[PDB]
Amino acid sequence: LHQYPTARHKSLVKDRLRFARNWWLTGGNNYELVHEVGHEREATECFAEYAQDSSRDVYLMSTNRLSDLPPGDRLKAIVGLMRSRWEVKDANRGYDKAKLLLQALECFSEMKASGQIGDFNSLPEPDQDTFLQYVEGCSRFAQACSHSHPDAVRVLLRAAQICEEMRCVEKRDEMIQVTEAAANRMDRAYAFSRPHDTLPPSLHENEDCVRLKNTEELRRRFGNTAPHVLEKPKRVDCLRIHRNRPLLLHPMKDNNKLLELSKLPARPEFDSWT
Amino acid sequence: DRWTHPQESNLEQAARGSAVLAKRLSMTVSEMHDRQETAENPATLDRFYYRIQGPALEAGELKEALGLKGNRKRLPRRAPGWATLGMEKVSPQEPGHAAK
Amino acid sequence: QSQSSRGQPGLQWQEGVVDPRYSSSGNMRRFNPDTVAHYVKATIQNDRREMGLGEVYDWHEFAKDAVYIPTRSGPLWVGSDDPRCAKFMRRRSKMQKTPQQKARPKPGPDPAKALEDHPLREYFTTATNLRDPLSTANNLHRAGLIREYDIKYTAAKVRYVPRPPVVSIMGHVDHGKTTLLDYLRKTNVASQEAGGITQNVGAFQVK
Amino acid sequence: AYDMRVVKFSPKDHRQWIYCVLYVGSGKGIAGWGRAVAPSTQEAKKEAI
Amino acid sequence: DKSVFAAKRRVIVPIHPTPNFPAHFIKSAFTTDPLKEKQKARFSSGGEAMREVQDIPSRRDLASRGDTEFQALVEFIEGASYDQLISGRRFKKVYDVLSENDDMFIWLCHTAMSVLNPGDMRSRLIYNHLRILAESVASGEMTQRTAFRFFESAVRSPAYREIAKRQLEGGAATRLAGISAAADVMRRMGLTRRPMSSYFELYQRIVERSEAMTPWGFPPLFQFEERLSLEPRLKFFSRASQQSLERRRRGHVMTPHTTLHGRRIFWIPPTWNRAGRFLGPHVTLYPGMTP
RNA sequence: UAUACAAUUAUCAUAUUAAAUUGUUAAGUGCUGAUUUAACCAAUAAAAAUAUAAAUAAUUUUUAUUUGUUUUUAAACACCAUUAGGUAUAUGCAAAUAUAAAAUUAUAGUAAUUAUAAAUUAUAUUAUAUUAUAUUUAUUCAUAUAAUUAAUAGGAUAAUAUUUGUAGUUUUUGAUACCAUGAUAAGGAUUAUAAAUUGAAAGUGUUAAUAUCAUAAUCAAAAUUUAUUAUUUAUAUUAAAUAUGUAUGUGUAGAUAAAAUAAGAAAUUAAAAAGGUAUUGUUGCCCACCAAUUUUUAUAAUAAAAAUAACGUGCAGUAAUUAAUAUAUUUAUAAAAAUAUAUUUUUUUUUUUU
Ligand SMILES: [Mg+2]
Ligand SMILES: [Mg+2]
Repeated sequence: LHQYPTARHKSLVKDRLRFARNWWLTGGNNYELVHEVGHEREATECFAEYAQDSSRDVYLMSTNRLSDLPPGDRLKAIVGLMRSRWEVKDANRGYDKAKLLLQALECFSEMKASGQIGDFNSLPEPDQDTFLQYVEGCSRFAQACSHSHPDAVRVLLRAAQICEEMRCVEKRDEMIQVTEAAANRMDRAYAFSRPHDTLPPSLHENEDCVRLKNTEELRRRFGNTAPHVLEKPKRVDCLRIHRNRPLLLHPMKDNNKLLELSKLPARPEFDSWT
Repeated sequence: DRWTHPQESNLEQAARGSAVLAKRLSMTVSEMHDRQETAENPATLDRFYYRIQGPALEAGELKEALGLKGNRKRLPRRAPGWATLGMEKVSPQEPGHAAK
Repeated sequence: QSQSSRGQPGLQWQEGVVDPRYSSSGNMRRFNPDTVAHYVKATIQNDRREMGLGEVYDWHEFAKDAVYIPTRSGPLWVGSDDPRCAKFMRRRSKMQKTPQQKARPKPGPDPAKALEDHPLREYFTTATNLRDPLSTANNLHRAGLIREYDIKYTAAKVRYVPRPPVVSIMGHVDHGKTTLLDYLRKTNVASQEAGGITQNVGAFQVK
Repeated sequence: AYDMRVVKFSPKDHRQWIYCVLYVGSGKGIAGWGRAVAPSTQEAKKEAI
Repeated sequence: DKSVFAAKRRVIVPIHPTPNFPAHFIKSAFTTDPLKEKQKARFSSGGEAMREVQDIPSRRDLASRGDTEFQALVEFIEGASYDQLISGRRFKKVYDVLSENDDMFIWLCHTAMSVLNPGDMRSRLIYNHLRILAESVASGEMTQRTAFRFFESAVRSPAYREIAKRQLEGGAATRLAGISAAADVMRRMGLTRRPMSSYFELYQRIVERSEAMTPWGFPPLFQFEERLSLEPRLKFFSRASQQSLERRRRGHVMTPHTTLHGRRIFWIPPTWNRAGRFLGPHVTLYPGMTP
């Protein structure tokens, strides 16, 4: 028992005062006022710019290999790749990061000539800072991974070459120094360099041995004369209740009739008595 | 705001301003001085009372054709930033790109 | 217009048998002229007569294009040419012409390259190669027994020690495999086996 | 606020006017509210003011 | 109704975009544009208008205003010339201009008559009260009901009832002083251009009402302005209270068809599109003979 | 999921200080027989008349008990019958709207709020009074046929063109034998004498957007079955485009047409109130039953309640076609209907000692 207009919403049917059901507009005395005013400043000042515009229209094509892109766009592509690469947690040691930084540095070296950006002094302060940060990061990663990958010396040498062609003397000298250091420090970590040196259990590991010793000494002592070596049972299991208070099912005491009644067959007439 | 002041296109704004300029130029200096219609005051382009009798839907179509009512025109979307022209061509909202 | 009724859904099956209404032979959405009375056919003819429509020459053929509409009173059997079913026929014809008409989201970057970019990629470990010392040295570092600085030193210093052999008794069914293993073990366990066949892999040390 | 309401002058003469409620205020301590109905938004605003 | 919304149900047309009514902008902002006005201005400008137009005709407004009632009356009067008719709109305008000041006359008559014992109007205190309230009513700063309440509740004298027990037996005072004060206030205040009009209205609206049932008794609701009011002809002190205008007119069987066949004055002239067969209001199909 | 009714007036079962109860009268032919009613009708048909003065307001009504079924002469009178009759009035059995309340529905679990209000909508002149209406005339009413619609091209009396005689097949598709948007007509009932007209806007075949076999078109000599049309009546009768052979029957049934304008016509007439539960607005909401799916309480061969746009039977309610509301009885395809009693969210009509 509930009336409900299917064609129209009930609220829309009910709100008689808000809407008008009649659809005929009659003249009568229903005058309407059309008032239009304007000012001289509306002719020039305060004109909005529409969102859609043919000037800011771009056809975006895609390609996978980096060589297709110009160096200017290739630098942004490399940085976009490094954005997702730098989230990898490897204790800031690796080879892929050094390769990516080397690719960015090679992009700078190419754009020096093909991209006609100019020289290091020609490049303003912010891009100088970006270049210095990139080369320093490449050097740090190459040094970190040098002891494992013996090609980090080549990475550092290419970075030094790129600094040379970018004409940064202060960074080039440091790159020369670090390349000289690494070219002789790379072989130290290997085994043949240090034949003098050679190659501990945890607390849990030692306590496991202690427990095993106790179990064995109880086994040989009481395994035959009196089987009391069994540990205390945990057959009672906690079940979660209203406020997560663990309820424990205490086993029934022997001095009750419940277990005596339970052990008997349910139907004496039909169930076997043996 | 959008109810009291309906949005209108830049072409309509320019047309309104040019109509005001034309009315001001057509007016004479003596009558302008008498009426105190200096360039500061906004000029009233027109004002009239109309009366329309007929079916509601056809009256709506007629008014839309005559430009008497709007409320359904799809005006172009405005720029996300400062929509007013003449702003700096390159201006990032976040400065960023800082060193040290 | 909508084939589904406005009531709550009900169980399709009884204890073991299918409900006759939802059974294929007795489908509730199919007009069966054999099992329906005369008054439903009379209503169908009256509906096709009051509105300008062709009369039903054949009911068995008409049932193929008959359309069911759930109503509070019950099923409403209507023709595919009927104005009431015109909208549903429009949608069904469009579906039969081309099904793919719902926009599909653009897939992202390839998951393999996403894995290469994954933050936890360096924590992966692989099974050691028995004949490769570098693999077991790297896995020593991965398990945390040695230093990553000492990976190469351990790879050079790793010694190889022989291990007891592992031999798999394989063959056809009922070919004495379990009996041979029992005689090797000096035990008799084939007889107690359930069904007289081996059903689980068993590894046992023998001298 | 703004709203829409029906106005009935004659049994066969129905129109839809709009209802405007507003107020005018000045922190010097003077304020006053108003509400009106009129055929158009501008007329409703002026009558409410 | 034939619109897009109605036609979508009447007869579904797959061509939804269709201009039912051609675009024709009657307004002035839409028609013009800067490119049009740049060319238009050189040919049509203020200087060019001054050069090619002949001269056919606050303080300056008051200097040029003259007498508003006379300027309104002369239009209706001159409507009797050979090239124009006696327009009823002109008489309506003249009536409005003449009766624009009737509200103050109504209020002054109410204060003079309805108040049973206003006291001594000659006294400067009561005179100032009446003058201030009349000025407020004329300016519109105070409504008539509240002004009348102020007049009847204003402070006059301590022990007013006890003092009136000496003079008035029934509490009704002579109206000569009240009428004199109500004339004097309007004489002093520049209400109307003609000084005698105020006195004549005050006297006439009283002498005309004096011969009606309950001449000085007024219901509180209808005595002044209110949400529910009376007809202008049925108001208490109205200038059009007494009339015997024709209210019954005989009608023939063809009247609803020949409503416009007489000597009607058309606000909108009938056209062939609307009226299929109608010669006009000036024709006579059965003319007489004149010398 | 936790988180501030009211107490100055709330319509369904919360009655508690109140004077009641009982009178002993009326009416009594058979006569020559048509009473009542929209209609049918039944059997002697006339009748029951008496009041006030008087019972404290309270501190334990916590307390007895109590609210129109109450049994017989007539008049009234519900099931049922159909030719048409039967059938209810306090003596007992019976707490009960005159309200100390917490959004609808529902057993206090089922759905997601439920009700209600205002404005408007075609039924009711009143009797001097914005008009006397009332007379004359007329009525056998019929016509339709033989198919091709898609370019410009100049001449005598002019200073000169053979352009005398100007020569490029074939890719589109609707006003046609349906349908293929709009738009003019006919239809007199209240603005009148006066220097004046007695024909309306609410729409009539052809006309401007929906397509998808369409050659339907007069240039004569032609084929009543179809509503919407004034024909000549008894002395003289067929000559030019070919032009009506049928029906004499007491100015004659029913039914029906026209006129109060350069014509001739004259006292009883227009002029009140009074409604939406509908908003998709009567072609409307809504009602149970029928029919179809399904949920909840339940396991007892249970019962109850709830949701749902199209069916079937109806028309119960909505001033709604014999008014509606409440309780009791009764009938049953279903809304409901009829009675007994009590009410009007039923729209209303003037008697201050004749
Ligand atoms: Mg085996
Ligand atoms: Mg009914």
